[PDB]
Order: sequence, then C-alpha cells, then structure tokens
Amino acid sequence: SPSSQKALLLELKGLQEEPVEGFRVTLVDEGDLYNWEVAIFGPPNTYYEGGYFKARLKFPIDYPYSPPAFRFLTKMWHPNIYETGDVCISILERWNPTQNVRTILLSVISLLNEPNTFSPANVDASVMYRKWKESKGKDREYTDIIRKQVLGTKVDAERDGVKV
Ligand SMILES: COCC(=O)N[C@@H](Cc1ccc(-c2cc(Cl)cc(Cl)c2)cc1)[C@H](O)[C@@H](O)C(=O)O
Repeated sequence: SPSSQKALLLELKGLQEEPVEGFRVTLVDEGDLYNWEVAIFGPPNTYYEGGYFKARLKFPIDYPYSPPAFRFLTKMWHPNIYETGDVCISILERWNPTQNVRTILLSVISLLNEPNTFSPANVDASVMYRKWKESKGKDREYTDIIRKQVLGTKVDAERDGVKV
C-alpha cells in the first residue's frame, strides 16, 4: 500500500474536522483520493464577499515527497493567477515532505489577499491592480471585474446546490 494513501486520508479528515476558514475540501465525485475539490468562499467586508469559487488539488502518488498541483476551475482575475487557473505559489518557501494541505490552503489565502505585482502571472491584472492601489481604491476598474466574477459564481452555487 502507498504511503501517500494514509497520509491523504488523515489530511482529508483533519480538514473536514477543522476546516481552513473559507475552504471546504472533498474528493471529486468518483472518489479519487488523489484529486480533491476545493470550494472557496469570499469573506465578509471584501470584494469577494458572497463568492463561490471552485478549485482542484491533484496529488502525486509519492505525496508528500512531491507537491500537489493547485488550479482554479472558476475563472479569476488576479495578478497571481494564470488564464488557465494555475497559481503563483512558491511552496509548490519551497516544497518539503513536512509541508501539508493545510499550509497550501493558507498560502492560497495569502496570495489572494496580498497580490505580488513583482512577477505577475496575469500582467494586465497586475498593472490594473497597481493602478487601483495607487488611487487608494478611488479607481473602480479592477474591483468592477472582481465584482462581476463574484456575481457570476452565483450561477455555479445554484448548479451545485450550495449554500452561500
Ligand atoms: C480586489 O479585491 C481585493 C479585496 O477585496 N481585498 C481584501 C483582501 C482579501 C481578503 C480576503 C481574500 C479572500 C480570502 C478568502 Cl479565504 C477567499 C477569497 Cl475568495 C478571498 C482576498 C483578498 C481587502 O483589501 C482586505 O484589506 C480586507 O477587507 O480584509
């Protein structure tokens, strides 16, 4: 039996018993231990509030000696998230056999809340964000886009029977 199996079943249980705030973790519908659904809710008092965003963790067979891959399925406009959904996360500071899903999920919240415009993944989002912060949020173009995606997700919430 793969060492990964037991490490993932334990990590799944830990996260369903003590969730990271805003995240809800399950397997995909076919029950593949190695492919997790991640449901992410925008927190109150942010432009993401009321959001329902979906992402995926794909784990290798040798986890935790190699890192999972993380990808948004929801389209997202952010200096650090690619067109594809892939994400800008160093720890994927670098990966260790002692890092774990809980740390990955917190480093997503950290990428979310504080964009790095130094090495952007989405260069137009990145320059549009610097301009937004420059204006001390007086300029509405970046938050217009986020607001639209957030409202869009209410369709996904409804298709999935969630629960915002
Ligand atoms: C442009 O929109 C930017 C935005 O709303 N930023 C927020 C940071 C922030 C906080 C939380 C998240 C966040 C957290 C989780 Cl757990 C899920 C999601 Cl979808 C977003 C992202 C950014 C705020 O500026 C921040 O100061 C606050 O109100 O806490």
